[PDB]
Amino acid sequence: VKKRTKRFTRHKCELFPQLSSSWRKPRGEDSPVRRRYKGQKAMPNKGYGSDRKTKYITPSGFKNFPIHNVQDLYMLLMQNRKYAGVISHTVGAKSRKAIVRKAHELDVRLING
Amino acid sequence: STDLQWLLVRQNSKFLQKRNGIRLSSDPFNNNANWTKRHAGFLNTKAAVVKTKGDRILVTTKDGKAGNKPKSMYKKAVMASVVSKAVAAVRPDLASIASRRARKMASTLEHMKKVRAARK
Amino acid sequence: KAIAANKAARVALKKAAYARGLRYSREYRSAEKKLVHLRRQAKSCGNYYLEAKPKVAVVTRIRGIAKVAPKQRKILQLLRLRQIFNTVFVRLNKPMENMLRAVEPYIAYGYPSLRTVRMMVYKRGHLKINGQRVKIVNNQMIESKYNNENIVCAEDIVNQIYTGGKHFREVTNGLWPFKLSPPAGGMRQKRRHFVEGGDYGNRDALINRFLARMI
Amino acid sequence: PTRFKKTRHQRGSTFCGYGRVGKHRKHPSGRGNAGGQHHHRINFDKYHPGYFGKCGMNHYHLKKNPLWKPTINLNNLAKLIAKDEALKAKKGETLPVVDLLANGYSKLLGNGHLQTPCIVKARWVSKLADKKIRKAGGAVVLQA
Amino acid sequence: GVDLTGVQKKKRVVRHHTYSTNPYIKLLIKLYKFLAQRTNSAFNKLVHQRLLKSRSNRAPISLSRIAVCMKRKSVWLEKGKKAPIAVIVGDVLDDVRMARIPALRVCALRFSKSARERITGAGGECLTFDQLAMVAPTGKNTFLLRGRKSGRESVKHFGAAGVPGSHAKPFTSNRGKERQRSSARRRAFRHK
Amino acid sequence: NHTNHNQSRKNHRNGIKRALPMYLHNSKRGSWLPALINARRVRKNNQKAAVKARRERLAAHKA
Amino acid sequence: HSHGYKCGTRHLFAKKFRKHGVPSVSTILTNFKVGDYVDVVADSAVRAGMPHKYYHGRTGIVWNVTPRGVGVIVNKPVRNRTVRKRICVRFEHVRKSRCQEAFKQKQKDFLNGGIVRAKRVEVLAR
Amino acid sequence: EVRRVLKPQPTNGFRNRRLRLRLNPFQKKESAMVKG
RNA sequence: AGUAGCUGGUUCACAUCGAAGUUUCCCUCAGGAUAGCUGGUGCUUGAAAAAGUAUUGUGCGGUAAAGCUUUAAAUGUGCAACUUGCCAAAGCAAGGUAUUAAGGCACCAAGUGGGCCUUCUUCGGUAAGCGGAGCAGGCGAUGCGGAAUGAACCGCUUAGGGAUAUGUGGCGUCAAAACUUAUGGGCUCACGAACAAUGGAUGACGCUCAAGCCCAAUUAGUGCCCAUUAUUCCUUUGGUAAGGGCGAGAAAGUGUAGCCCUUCCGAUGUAGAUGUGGCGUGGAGGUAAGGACGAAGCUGAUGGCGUGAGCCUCAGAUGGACCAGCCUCUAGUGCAGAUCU
RNA sequence: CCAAAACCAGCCUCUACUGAGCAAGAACGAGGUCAUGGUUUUGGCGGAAAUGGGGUGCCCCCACCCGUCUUGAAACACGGACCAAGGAGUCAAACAGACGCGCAAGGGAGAAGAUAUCAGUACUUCUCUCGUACUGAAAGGGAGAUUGUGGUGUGCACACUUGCCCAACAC
Ligand SMILES: [Mg+2]
Ligand SMILES: [Mg+2]
Ligand SMILES: [Mg+2]
Ligand SMILES: [Mg+2]
Ligand SMILES: [Mg+2]
Ligand SMILES: [Mg+2]
Ligand SMILES: [Mg+2]
Ligand SMILES: [Mg+2]
Ligand SMILES: [Mg+2]
Ligand SMILES: [Mg+2]
Ligand SMILES: [Mg+2]
Ligand SMILES: [Mg+2]
Ligand SMILES: [Mg+2]
Ligand SMILES: [Mg+2]
Ligand SMILES: [Mg+2]
Ligand SMILES: [Mg+2]
Ligand SMILES: [Mg+2]
Ligand SMILES: [Mg+2]
Ligand SMILES: [Mg+2]
Ligand SMILES: [Mg+2]
Ligand SMILES: [Mg+2]
Ligand SMILES: [Mg+2]
Ligand SMILES: [Mg+2]
Repeated sequence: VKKRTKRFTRHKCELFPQLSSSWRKPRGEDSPVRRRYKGQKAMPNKGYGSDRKTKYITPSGFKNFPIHNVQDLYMLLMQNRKYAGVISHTVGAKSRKAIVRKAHELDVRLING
Repeated sequence: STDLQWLLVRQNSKFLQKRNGIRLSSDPFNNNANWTKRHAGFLNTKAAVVKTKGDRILVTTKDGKAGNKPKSMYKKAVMASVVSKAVAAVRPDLASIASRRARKMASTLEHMKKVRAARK
Repeated sequence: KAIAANKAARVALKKAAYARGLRYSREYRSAEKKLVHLRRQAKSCGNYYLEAKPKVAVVTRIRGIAKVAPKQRKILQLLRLRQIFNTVFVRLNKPMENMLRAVEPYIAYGYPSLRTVRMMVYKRGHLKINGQRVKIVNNQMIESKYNNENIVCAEDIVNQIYTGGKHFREVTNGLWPFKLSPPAGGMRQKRRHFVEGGDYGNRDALINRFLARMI
Repeated sequence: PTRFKKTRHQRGSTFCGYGRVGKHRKHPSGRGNAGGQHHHRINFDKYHPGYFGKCGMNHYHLKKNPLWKPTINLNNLAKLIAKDEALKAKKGETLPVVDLLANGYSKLLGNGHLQTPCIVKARWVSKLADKKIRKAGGAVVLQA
Repeated sequence: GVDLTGVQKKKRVVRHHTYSTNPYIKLLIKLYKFLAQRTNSAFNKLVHQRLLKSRSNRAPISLSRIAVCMKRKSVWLEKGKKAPIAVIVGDVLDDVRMARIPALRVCALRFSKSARERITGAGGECLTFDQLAMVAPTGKNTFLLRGRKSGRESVKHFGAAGVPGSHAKPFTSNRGKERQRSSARRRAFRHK
Repeated sequence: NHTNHNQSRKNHRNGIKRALPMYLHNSKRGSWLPALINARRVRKNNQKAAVKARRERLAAHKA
Repeated sequence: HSHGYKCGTRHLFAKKFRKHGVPSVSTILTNFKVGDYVDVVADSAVRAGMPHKYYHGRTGIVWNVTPRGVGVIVNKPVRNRTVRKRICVRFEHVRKSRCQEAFKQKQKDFLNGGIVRAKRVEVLAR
Repeated sequence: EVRRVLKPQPTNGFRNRRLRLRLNPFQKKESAMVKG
């Protein structure tokens, strides 16, 4: 159960198409956001850190671990209830056939099988 | 010594798999792929592993006696606390995990026979 | 061996805490019956009784930490009144009565009742331990803090911070200053003196009411 | 390494540590040591007190080779004597001999407590070195 | 909502981990971190913290200065008491000014090739912190020492020279450049 | 402009450091000299008897 | 705009009313061993060796006695530090302290409320 | 050689009954006194 | 590519701390240097030389008041807790056998060196939202809650949240609360509710046995509402904080996906300083791996992860051939703003 | 998965004196609560359901355009139409402190050479350079104590029940 589910967006990203939504800390004395007036956007801080034993845990309940080939699956053989292999985006559909019928045989989870 | 070696390979090695900030070992001889000195058996003077070998559980072992002769430094032995009885024969502390891997190696072997047979 | 010697001690300590607080209960019931006889003697004698002066005030910081002057700001630190509704027991030396007089607009205080002392020490009581602020929970906790054959019970503490103690400093200093909640039902005016119809300053025995809503 | 500069840390913090006010200019004072006698006067006088002035006789065309008189103390003659050769050196017996020009030293200052005798062989000697060296039963022999 | 005035000023700056890249310091900190925690000994707590210091703050010691400080220590020892081990958390350097030294038993991170040979020429052992832990797991008659750092030429520069009390050394490539007439100079001495 | 505002605040940040203890920089030097010179004659004699005392303690300790 | 050595001493170095005149014999026969506490209360009748002004009324230990003068170490708050000053002073300007006279008395000696039976008792009303 | 040298729930204490009875063992002997 | 003490700009995140507008000096006054303030690094050891506070003892003072230029406050302020001279001489001298709180020291270095307001005290000025000082506090650099509104007033100062309770301020509507409470007192008929000209301001309405004023109150001669505050709970982060421990895990560990657990205290912040097994870019030494079963790139109600910079996955009914990871090296490395090109 | 109830714990709320009053103390009883902990129970939902995210709208509420110099910016102060690419603490050198590494009373090379195989790596002579000694304008001179800390004061650790004191400061 996350502290904040919203992104901490950059101030006024919505007005300027070029600005990425990605966070930049506001600066300028007069910044409404760094002066942290109440009606303004929030800034990220240590206090929004997620609970630390639920951290990094995907709703499946697994921590994702990158996988590239069939050998990686054995890195997850003994901790298959803790880690879930997420096959890399660029492995071929060829190789993924091999990772997948083997990630099945081993009882290891895969996020994108 | 291993205290020194581990402090050498610890920040990087072929086996460390620091992916997504998670750190698992690609090490053949580690039992739970946790990048830890207790487990980094490729590094340890003594080591034990309980990998499968075609339906059979396999329990590769590495007493230190071989020393540094990689061709014969590791000694396999095919074969449920009995496998742990073998692994503790070389590494006593590894045994509690070596048992639990040795089980999970069995449920995997049972699980895949169910899966390999179902793939028909 | 030690495992059971921990029992011989934990059993011996409540045997002591029983023995202690049996004395303190008697030392209260007796001390006050004796203090009733005299004021009652005197009324028969057509005669007044000058009650012994308070030897302990339960000072309570009552204004917040903003805009406070360097002299008041130091006296509050030496009282260990560093937050708002912090509380400490300070005994009423002339030198203290002159510290309290220097920061009264920042504090409410008076002369705690034995009950007020119990509630703070039992409910809000926290020992300093290895610099840790440690909630009182065991008499074991107290004897370890206070390596003092005198101070073992939580009843030892309440007597010290009420009777005025010979260890009133040894005791009250080993307590973290009390972190009271704001008085339920509110204050009156943290700006006026109590006799002005406000809040700050000495309010004598009445502090027990004010401080009761807080504890 | 560019990675490590705090140039790289303060990428994003607009004034790179130079301040919003009091802006990072160019030469807010002069180039180099300008105003050493003016607006940086408090600075040289505090730190480089002797910096301004003239102090002594000139030596036109100084030649340092003629002036070359490097020194080794009695207390340091073990640096030259072989530890093996130096092993037994009674004052009344045979002594290691130590040419100092060979070893690059010219004068022989008579510092600490020499106690192992040696026949030091050097261009110059201190008043106290030849004395100490004799009292140890050794002997400087003058060379050039 | 708290007075904090004067709290931050009381914060201390201490090293809690070595900056040394050297693997052996880290096996050596691995030991005495352990040994300092698992023993009640104050010696392990000193060897452990000094071991965490800068090589600046781990100044080297002359073997000359060990032989002095050691015999000066050991000379009083009641007969049949063997002399303390001479531990230093730093290098031990040979001293030409003391040709003959006592059979010392020095223990240090590092020894000069000269110190190590003179140390063994006297028959003394030149042991490391490894077997220091194995012989004196506690600082039992160890004699922990430090090398000097006041005579270090960096500190000769501390302060100003121009300030009257001071005898700081001015920074100068040119020794004759900031030379000055006796008249113009700062007063040498000055009471604090 | 010459306001002394924020100065005692800025001064009490690192406190008014209290003055050095009398046992430290207790140099004489500019002390009335004739006393100062006789003091050297005594202190130098304290040194010869301090050293002479330690020479005694060692010879005493060879027993 | 004009701070010479005795700026603003119109009252400070004034003799008290009907207490004018140079220091007496009780002054002159006071003696100062070093490390004695003293009060640098400047006396105007004596002008040689007069303390600056800051040092008026300050206490400090003697660190030095010359034939007519008493060196005194007197702390001065300069800024964030108390610099420890060494004023030189003619002995008239130094009144020996009693600042420790209580404490010396101590190691010299180291060597509630009840019924009030009072009967007079006027009413307090206006 | 090295092993040898090695060194070898209630909040409110005033109103909670068991907590107070623990801090102040005599309290129940005192509460019995309270009846009447 | 003249120079510019001037103007403008100076690109990732997070965490840790965090100012100054004053001193001396300068052809100095829009700038330096200097010291202070601040950071970092330590060092040193742990009621060391602790204290913006009293008490007690001992000095200092000449302002208000007084007085007719003199007595004298309060607030203050200091302080304390054998050998070798002198003497006439061996005796003197000198050196020797209350509360609270970790103390001191060093190094390097920044920003700053336009301040402003207010409190009280003043000085100058006819007066000022005026010039000048002293004191302290503030704003600057800081919100939040309140005064309708307000840089500095009031309260309170600030990690992400919940309960509780408050502070200043309120409780007729706006507006949470007296569904217009009192089983309180007076006063009031026309206005009334801290710091001459666009029509229009107790904030608005409206209120008048008040919804005004003074006073007191709290269910009544038998209270309630609202804070970034307090307390408590959960979580985070920091601690160069305190301990314990060493079905899957149990690493001797600064720092990671932190070796694990426990407890405690802290958390704002401009300039600035620092940290970061912090992010990210082009390249290199390595390692490991991927790709025509589709690399990079690009698109994206593709979700997922991370406080965040960001990463990852999904999908392209995109592309067409290169390339991510990890440790080390490197830099022409991160952009809404320069009347930028 | 949504619910609801229970239990336990926690937590919270809701006599005495006095001359009818208080400055006054508990008790019994009951309630509340999981955005408190542990104990399930019971039902509801189950090509879909369910929780989460995302999107769009609304509702109530909060909310002054940013950057900027400035005591003070929402300012009737400056810059600001959009987007893409680019764009600004760099390189050298001389010092310094700090930190890492190497050796250490020495350290280091440079130019160059010689070799083996590739502007690299390996190798080395001779020197030079910084340092171990300072001072004086200069001629010049040039530092141990009474087999060893020059003394003394304060001083880790260890030792022994005070010693030695490392460093370090001071004298
Ligand atoms: Mg109120
Ligand atoms: Mg006020
Ligand atoms: Mg900043
Ligand atoms: Mg800077
Ligand atoms: Mg500048
Ligand atoms: Mg300026
Ligand atoms: Mg010249
Ligand atoms: Mg030296
Ligand atoms: Mg100015
Ligand atoms: Mg006067
Ligand atoms: Mg600018
Ligand atoms: Mg802060
Ligand atoms: Mg300007
Ligand atoms: Mg007058
Ligand atoms: Mg008057
Ligand atoms: Mg408001
Ligand atoms: Mg309403
Ligand atoms: Mg912060
Ligand atoms: Mg490039
Ligand atoms: Mg879109
Ligand atoms: Mg660029
Ligand atoms: Mg302006
Ligand atoms: Mg030198």
